[PDB]
Amino acid sequence: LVKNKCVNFNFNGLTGTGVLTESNKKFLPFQQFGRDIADTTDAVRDPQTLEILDITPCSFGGVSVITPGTNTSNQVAVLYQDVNCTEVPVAI
Amino acid sequence: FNKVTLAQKFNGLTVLPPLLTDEMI
Amino acid sequence: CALDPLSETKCTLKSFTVEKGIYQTSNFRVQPTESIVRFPNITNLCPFGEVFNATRFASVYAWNRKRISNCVADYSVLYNSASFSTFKCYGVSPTKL
Amino acid sequence: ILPVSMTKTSVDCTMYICGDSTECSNLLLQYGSFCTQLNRALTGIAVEQ
Amino acid sequence: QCVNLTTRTQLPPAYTNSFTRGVYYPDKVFRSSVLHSTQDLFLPFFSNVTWFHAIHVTKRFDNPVLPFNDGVYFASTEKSNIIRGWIFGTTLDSKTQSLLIVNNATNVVIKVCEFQFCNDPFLGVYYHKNNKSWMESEFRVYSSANNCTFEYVSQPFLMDLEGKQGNFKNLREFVFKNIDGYFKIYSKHTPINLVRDLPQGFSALEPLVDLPIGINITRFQTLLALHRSYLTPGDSSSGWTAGAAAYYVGYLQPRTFLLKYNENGTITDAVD
Ligand SMILES: *[C@@H]1O[C@H](CO)[C@@H](O[C@@H]2O[C@H](CO)[C@@H](O)[C@H](O)[C@H]2NC(C)=O)[C@H](O)[C@H]1NC(C)=O
Ligand SMILES: *[C@@H]1O[C@H](CO)[C@@H](O)[C@H](O)[C@H]1NC(C)=O
Ligand SMILES: *[C@@H]1O[C@H](CO)[C@@H](O)[C@H](O)[C@H]1NC(C)=O
Ligand SMILES: *[C@@H]1O[C@H](CO)[C@@H](O)[C@H](O)[C@H]1NC(C)=O
Ligand SMILES: *[C@@H]1O[C@H](CO)[C@@H](O)[C@H](O)[C@H]1NC(C)=O
Ligand SMILES: *[C@@H]1O[C@H](CO)[C@@H](O)[C@H](O)[C@H]1NC(C)=O
Repeated sequence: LVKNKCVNFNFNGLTGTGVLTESNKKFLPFQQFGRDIADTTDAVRDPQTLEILDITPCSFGGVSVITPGTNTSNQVAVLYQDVNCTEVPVAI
Repeated sequence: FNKVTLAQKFNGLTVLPPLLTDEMI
Repeated sequence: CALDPLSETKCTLKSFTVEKGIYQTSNFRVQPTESIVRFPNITNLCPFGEVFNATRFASVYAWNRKRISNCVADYSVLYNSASFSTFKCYGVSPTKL
Repeated sequence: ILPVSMTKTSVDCTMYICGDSTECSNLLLQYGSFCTQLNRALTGIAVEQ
Repeated sequence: QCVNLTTRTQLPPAYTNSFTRGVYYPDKVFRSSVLHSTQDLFLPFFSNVTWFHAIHVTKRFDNPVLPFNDGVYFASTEKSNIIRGWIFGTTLDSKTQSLLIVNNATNVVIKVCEFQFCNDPFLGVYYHKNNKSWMESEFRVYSSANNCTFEYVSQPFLMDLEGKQGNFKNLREFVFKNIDGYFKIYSKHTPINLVRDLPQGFSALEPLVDLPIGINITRFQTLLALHRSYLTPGDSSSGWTAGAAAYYVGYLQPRTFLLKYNENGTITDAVD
C-alpha cells in the first residue's frame, strides 16, 4: 500500500493516477468506489483492509513568469499557477 | 450574494482567480 | 529553452526583447511513482492438497473426476517443488499459469 | 441587472486531447499549431474580461 | 419418488397494478447526493403485474410455469416460511442444464446441475417426535441430479426458518437478472403491516450476490414447502398440508430512469 503520495492506482481493475488520503465518506456494503458528477472517480475502497479512501488527481497547473522588460533588466521572477508551495520543488 | 449559488479542477481543466476580489470590488 | 524562464518565454514568443506583462509559457505536471496497488482479497486457494497429498489414489479404470472452480490456483507450489518425476505441459506454459 | 464578468477558463489542450500519452502527444504535433492558437485565444478572453 | 397433487380446474389469472416498486441500484457505484440518469432493464412504475394466491382450508393448489423474459420481479408476504427458493432452466429436465435455488433453516443452497424437475415439484418436510425438530431430508423437488458443474452457498439472508403461526408485518421483494453469463440477486426487507398489497415506493433494493454461470434461462418456477400432516382425532388431510401463500410477478423492459442519491448513499426516490 501507498498513502499520501502521487502514485497510480488500479484497485479492482479501473485505472488512475493521483494521491490517496483518508476519507470521511461512509459507503454501503455493496459499494465499491465513489464516482463524482461528470463521471469521474473520486473515492475507492481498499479491497484488503475494507477501508474507503479519497482520490485527488495530480496537482497540474500552468507555469507563468513576470518580467519588467528585456531592455529594463535581465532579472525575472516566476509564478506557479494554483499549486500549493509544499510540493513545488518536484519541478526538476 | 446569499441568493446566488449554483466547479473544481478535473483532468487538465483550469480556473483562474479574478483580478479584483469581492472585498476590493 | 532550458537556461532561464526568461529564455523559455523568448521561445514561446518570437523575439529577443520581450515586453513587460504576464505570460503563460508552458505547463507543469507532477509525475508519480508506478505502483499496481492493492489487488483484491483472496477467499480460498485451489484445493490441490487432497489431490496431491491424498493418502490413497484410485485405479486407472476407475479414475476419479475432479472439478476446480471459484478458487485461486497456485501452480508455483507444483512446478517449483522438485518432488515430481515428470512434468509435461502441452500447448500451455506452466510458468505463465 | 447587468452581467459584467464570467469565470475565465484556460485548458491544457495537450492534456485534454492526448491524455498524457507519449506517442499520442508526438502524433498531435503533426497537426500544426491549433494547440497554441486555442490557448492564446482563451488567455485573450481572460485578460479582456 | 414424486408426489402427484394436481387440481383439475384451471383458474384464470388475476391482475393487480404495480405502483412504484421494483427498482434496483443500476451499478455497485456511489454518487454523492447528485441527481443522475441511466438506461438499464427496470420495472415500469405502472405495470399490470400478475397476482397468484394459494388457498388452503375452499383451497387452491396450482404453481404454473411462467417465462423469465430477460429478468423477473418477485415479491411475497409469507408467514409460515412456505416459500423456500426458485428453480430456473430452459428444459427443466435431464435433457439440459437447470439452475436450482433453495433455502433451509441453516443456510442458503444454490446448485447448478442437470436436475430433473417434477410436474408439481415441492420440498417435503416432516416432524420427528424423538428429535423434537423439523427436518427436510427428502428432496421431493427433483428425482435425480447429474452433471454437477457449479455449486454455491451463502449465509441466510433475512430470516430464520421455523414452524410458526404468525401475522403479516413485513414484505420481501426480489429482483432477478442474468446478463453476460452472470446471474445477479437483488433484495430488500421492509416491514409493512398495512392492508394494501404494495407500499408507497420509498425503498429501493440492494445487491446481494453475483453468480457468474454461463447458462440460458427462458422460464422460471416458484418453490413451496409442503408439511407432512400428523392427524389429530378431528383432522383430515390428503397426505400433505401447507398454509395459504401468495406472491407477485413482474417483468423487466428496456427503459431509462432518473435517480436521486443522498449524501449517505441511499436512493430516496426516482422517476421513469
Ligand atoms: C482479506 O481481508 C481480511 C479481513 O480484513 C484481511 O485480514 C485482516 O487484515 C488486516 C489488515 O492489516 C489485519 O489487521 C487483520 O489482522 C487481518 N485479519 C485476519 C483474520 O487475517 C486480509 O489481510 C485480506 N487479504 C487476504 C489476502 O486475506
Ligand atoms: C527601454 O524600455 C522602456 C520601457 O518603458 C522604454 O520606455 C525605453 O524607451 C526603452 N529604451 C530603449 C533604448 O529601447
Ligand atoms: C498546503 O499544504 C500545507 C501543508 O500540507 C497546508 O497546511 C496548507 O493548508 C496547504 N494549502 C493549500 C492551499 O492547499
Ligand atoms: C504435502 O505434504 C507434505 C508433508 O506432509 C508437504 O511437505 C508438501 O508441501 C505437501 N504438498 C503441497 C503441494 O503442499
Ligand atoms: C390493468 O388492469 C386494470 C384493472 O382491471 C385495467 O383497468 C387496465 O385496463 C389494465 N391495463 C392497464 C394498462 O392499466
Ligand atoms: C444518514 O447518516 C447520518 C450520519 O450522521 C445519520 O445520522 C442519519 O440517520 C442517516 N440517515 C439515513 C436516512 O440513512
